[PDB]
Amino acid sequence: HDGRVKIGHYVLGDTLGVGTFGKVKIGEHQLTGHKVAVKILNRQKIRSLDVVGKIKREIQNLKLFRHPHIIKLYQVISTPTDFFMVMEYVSGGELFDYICKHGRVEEMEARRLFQQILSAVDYCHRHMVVHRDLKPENVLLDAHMNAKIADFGLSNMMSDGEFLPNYAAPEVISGRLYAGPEVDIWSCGVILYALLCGTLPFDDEHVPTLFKKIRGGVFYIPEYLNRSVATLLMHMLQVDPLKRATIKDIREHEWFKQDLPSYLFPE
Ligand SMILES: c1cc(-c2cnn3cc(-c4ccc(OCCN5CCCCC5)cc4)cnc23)ccn1
Repeated sequence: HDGRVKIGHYVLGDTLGVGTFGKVKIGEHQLTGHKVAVKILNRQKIRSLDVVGKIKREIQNLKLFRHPHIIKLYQVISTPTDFFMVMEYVSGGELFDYICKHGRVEEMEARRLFQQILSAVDYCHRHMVVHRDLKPENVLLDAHMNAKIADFGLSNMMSDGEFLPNYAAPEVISGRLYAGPEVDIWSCGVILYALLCGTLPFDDEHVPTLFKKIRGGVFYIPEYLNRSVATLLMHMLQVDPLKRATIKDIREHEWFKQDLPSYLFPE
């Protein structure tokens, strides 16, 4: 365009996010104008931290992902200085920004979106070569108001969005040994809570109250929230990882199972 901003059949445009190993830009197919999200991974930075083998395993794994609520990877072009991962672009932006701008979602809508998000999470638990911790900010919305999660491993490029940072599951901030899948449940309870209440369940610019609040596990349940969904939020936000719901427990909860497509949880 103005310069060397074309790669393959694509033209690169504005930066949407920055990550450890590079950045993600909006792109467009040069013949059709169709938008894509191009993660550009800086291979010298990869060599620097000596994670060449892990990056390649992750890219190879992600090439084969196929799930209706995970951003697709269309193509990978590698050059001596970068890998370009041409990915699906989704127009709705990030779920938390949406909620922030429009406030809470109606309950049925919260449940639709929640069932899509947890199916994608479960698929990642099953397929990521290495488990890494879900990042709530990676949950995005497509043009049809459906959830789409952007990959959140080493090549995660998800960077910022709005206003209302210090935030993690109880056992993580207490500096205890922990298991990724259990912390992911807690993070999904924070996502469900924000869809239903239009706020985070622990809010607090004072980073000690916040943390005490988190390990304390005290959260507000608005009057309009029913009790069948209140029990789910409580079992997902259990401070004690050994007491916290698993994905199977969520699957059997009455509020969740309502009107749930089977192809979302095969087995
Ligand atoms: C990281 C990010 C992505 C990615 C794919 N699509 N995509 C889309 C966006 C995006 C981000 C912000 C957007 O803003 C839309 C405008 N509104 C206004 C504010 C409230 C909701 C959003 C729209 C789209 C961001 N990242 C991605 C893909 C892979 N890795």
